[PDB]
Amino acid sequence: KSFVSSPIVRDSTLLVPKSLIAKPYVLPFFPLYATFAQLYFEWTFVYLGTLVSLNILVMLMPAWNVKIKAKFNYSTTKNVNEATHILIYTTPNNGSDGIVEIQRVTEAGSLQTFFQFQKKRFLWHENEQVFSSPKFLVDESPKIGDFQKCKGHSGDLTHLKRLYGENSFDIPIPTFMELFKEHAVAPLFVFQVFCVALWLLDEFWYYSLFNLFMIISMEAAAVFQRLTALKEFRTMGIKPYTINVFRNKKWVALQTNELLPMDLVSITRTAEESAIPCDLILLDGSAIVNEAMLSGESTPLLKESIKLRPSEDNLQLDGVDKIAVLHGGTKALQVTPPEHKSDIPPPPDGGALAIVTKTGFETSQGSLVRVMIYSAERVSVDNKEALMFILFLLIFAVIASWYVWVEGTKMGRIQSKLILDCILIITSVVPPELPMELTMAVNSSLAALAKFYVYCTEPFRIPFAGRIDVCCFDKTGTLTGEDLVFEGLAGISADSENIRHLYSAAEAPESTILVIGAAHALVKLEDGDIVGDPMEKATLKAVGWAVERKNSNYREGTGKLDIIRRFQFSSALKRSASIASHNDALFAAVKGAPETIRERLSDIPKNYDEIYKSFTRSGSRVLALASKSLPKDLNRDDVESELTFNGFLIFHCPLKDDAIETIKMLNESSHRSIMITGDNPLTAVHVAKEVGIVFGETLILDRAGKSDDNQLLFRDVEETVSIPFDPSKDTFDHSKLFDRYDIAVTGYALNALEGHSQLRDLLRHTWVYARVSPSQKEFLLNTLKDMGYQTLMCGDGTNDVGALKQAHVGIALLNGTEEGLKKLGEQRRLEGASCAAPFTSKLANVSAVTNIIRQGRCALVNTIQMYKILALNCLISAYSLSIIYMAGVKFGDGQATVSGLLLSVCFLSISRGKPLEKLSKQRPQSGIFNVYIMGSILSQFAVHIATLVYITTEIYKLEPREPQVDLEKEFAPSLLNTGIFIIQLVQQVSTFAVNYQGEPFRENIRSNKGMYYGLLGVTGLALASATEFLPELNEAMKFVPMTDDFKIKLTLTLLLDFFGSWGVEHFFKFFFMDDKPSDISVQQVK
Repeated sequence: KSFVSSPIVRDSTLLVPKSLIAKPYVLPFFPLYATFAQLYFEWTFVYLGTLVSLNILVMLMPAWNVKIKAKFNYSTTKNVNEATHILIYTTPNNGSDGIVEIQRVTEAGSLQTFFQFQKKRFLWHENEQVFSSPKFLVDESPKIGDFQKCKGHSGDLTHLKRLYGENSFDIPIPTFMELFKEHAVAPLFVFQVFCVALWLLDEFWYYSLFNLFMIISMEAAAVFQRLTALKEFRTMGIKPYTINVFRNKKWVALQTNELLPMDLVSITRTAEESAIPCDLILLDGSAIVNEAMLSGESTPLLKESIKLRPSEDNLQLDGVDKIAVLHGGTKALQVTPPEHKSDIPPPPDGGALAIVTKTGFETSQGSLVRVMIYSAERVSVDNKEALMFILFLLIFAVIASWYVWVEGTKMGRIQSKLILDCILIITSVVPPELPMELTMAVNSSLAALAKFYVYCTEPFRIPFAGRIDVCCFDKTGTLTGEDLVFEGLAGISADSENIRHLYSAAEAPESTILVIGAAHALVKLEDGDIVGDPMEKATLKAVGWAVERKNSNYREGTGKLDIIRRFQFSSALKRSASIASHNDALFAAVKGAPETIRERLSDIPKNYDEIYKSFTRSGSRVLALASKSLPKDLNRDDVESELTFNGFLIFHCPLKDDAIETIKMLNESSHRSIMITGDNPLTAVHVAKEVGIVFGETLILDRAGKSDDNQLLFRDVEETVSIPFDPSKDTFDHSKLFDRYDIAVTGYALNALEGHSQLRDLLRHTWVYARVSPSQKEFLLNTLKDMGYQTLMCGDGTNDVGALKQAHVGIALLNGTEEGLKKLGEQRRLEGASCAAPFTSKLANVSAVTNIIRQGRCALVNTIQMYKILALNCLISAYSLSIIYMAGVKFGDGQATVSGLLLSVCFLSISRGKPLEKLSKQRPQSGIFNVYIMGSILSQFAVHIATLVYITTEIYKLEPREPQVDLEKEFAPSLLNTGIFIIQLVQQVSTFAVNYQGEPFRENIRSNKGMYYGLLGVTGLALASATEFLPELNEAMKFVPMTDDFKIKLTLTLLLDFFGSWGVEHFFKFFFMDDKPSDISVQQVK
């Protein structure tokens, strides 16, 4: 019948609305009301009370769960035309279930049934009888000829407008009332309002009023906090602006909204605070886009046309054909008009023609925004632990309420009013803010992080960051700042009597300087700027060349030079080549890694291999330069056929000034830090030894000989020792290899060992991985996760975006300056991004890792202390209320209100705290149920109940109460009320002061004054009340004057209970707080 085919949906059934008569909360209750009215025409009023309660609960139940709603309100049907609602069962990894409405409208004489789920359109395909999301031509089966033969949309495009929709983000911000209406129905708020209604029924007016006002204030604050974020998500959408669109074989200006797939557009220089409308593929022309917003890189790429590729044979691969794609949201710096004529007339503006591919939420940035908004997963997805913890307290509640009921029946009290006290106790045991504690902790931590420019895309990853066991770094862009300092040319001396002989500048032969000036990818814009790789800019400034607006680069003091044609640079077969021209003749230069350049030129120098390894061993990074004279548009293998050596480029990459200290702190903080990079092993080992990852000597695993025989050779950085190894036959020796050298593994040795039995034993002792392909990083992270070690990878992001999402927590360290961000913030205030990794840091410093780890640790430990404090306060309050209600006494209004205020004063201050700068070796354990929490809670509760029972025995000894007939609980001054109230108010503060978090994680209690002074003031008030130091206070609060002997017992008992609780909590914390670190985070070498 009816179905939905999409990766989001799992199952679906149609619905139809049911009349109000047949609803489950209207008809079945009228017979019960009639029976109650007949029986009525004391003990019967509780029956009407519970009947109204059950009715309102049945009426509120459909809003809590969606399946209950679908079963109550609607009845399932299997006819697609008649149904006016539909239910969607989501895939367990995408959002949650929901009910969505089916809409109908007639177009072109035929009705089209469509709805919208998670801002993802659907339609009704008559032949398949199944709702299906609209499918774009690019994804399923692209053909490169189809994009060329297209001539844009023509005619009346109403069906396309219905199928694809408007090309804009659609996030509606609801009004405050609409959001508060939903927040009110929530189970927590309903339970809290019911708890307040009970206190109203028990003749507590001011207490209930204050509590209700506080609840309403908290809900209003939460709604404002949600609305501000919903408004923040709106600014990511681009502002509509005019572009030219090809329709009806003529250029007409349409806004950004009225865009559809397979529509021709003309892109020009992007304006201020604007971006590219939607995902496009170039059809003709060129552009220099700036991917800083989507990719998070500074170097602006160079995009080329697709017209040159043949149309019939080739397919649109989105691989080698990635230079033609323009992602949405990026800015275009310079665009060039089409050179030759085509079937379509040239655009009125000098912009480049391009084809739209994806519109709306289905582009990359749109998909990311949708995933962030709807399919986001909240913290503590399981949520079973909080409910189990609440059931524990409810068991204790029932144990106390049974005794309350038995004693109330024994002392002659009325049962009709005693059931109300039983319900009060049971409902006062349960804390409402218990399950929603981790969310508030994570939100506070996210705010404190965003104060440090460390913005967070996915919040639930924060508790993962608290206890991380292995953190993986990257060499370039992360541990090395990209400000290269040119050192000097080398290897140009044919004699070369000295290996390390360097020519600074203005001394090499003209060939070397011509080559280093010709082969580069820089370009000057029409406005006038220099854009490119900063290493090339630094090199070009050091040698003294100058690039003009035209590709010609001259004025270097040696002549005039121009670039005729250039070749792209790729990771595979890595090198850059270009063909230039000099006033005498024409030549061709090439610049690439030395290992690949050596196998190209004919005349091999004698000191090549020696000098390359010598300069690579100590920090420096080398590049080779070669040229060939070319006599007078051709392929790439002819220009690079044979070459002539011209020298080396020696770049000394300096470390970030903040790397050594952060790595030292991470090493001494019970974390293991390993390096994963793509550079050659010598430079990687040198950087790892200078930073502090490897201490002693190091070994390098690599191929033995040029033959692909898969034989790995252990070899030191120098030629001092060489150990032969065989992956098929031999095996790793622990004492001979792992105990002494802390080896480093090359990607080739990791590939050849794929399938060995001791791979998982090898991956425990290595700290440095070099020459790993972007695919093997995912394998390494997956293996580290499989062994049971949580991972934290911090890299630049643009090179390996898929690897960051694999680790438990990933960070992308962008490039920026503190003064730049300060000026930007000042400009934004006067006026009033990576988006690819989970966590982003706008600043280039490395301390973001330490910052996020510390914040996660603090969030975890704050959650723990809030659990303990809430549970203990609830139990204490419950048992104090029980001890009171056993007899006829009860609190008044002023006493309970003052108790509430004096506890809220401490609740305010206890959230504040400043984390210690240095991390600690003790990692906090996650989970509610463990020896520490349960032991501490139960034993502190034992001490508190011992104190309470002793003082109650003493008070009953002082004044005896006799069983009276038909007692009614009423407030009158008596010794029992005084004693129990002072004990309650002192013991809650005692728990607040004992269960505060220790120094090692965040801070000591004494350091912060906001809590110290509050606790001292409340304890001073309580001690002046207990000792009768100010008779005006006792008289004003209705406290009976106590005997001289009883005050001593009260004061000493409280002062001893505090010490007992402190001692027990300190013992449990000293013995069961920190979990043991793993076997990999140890420090030892021989």
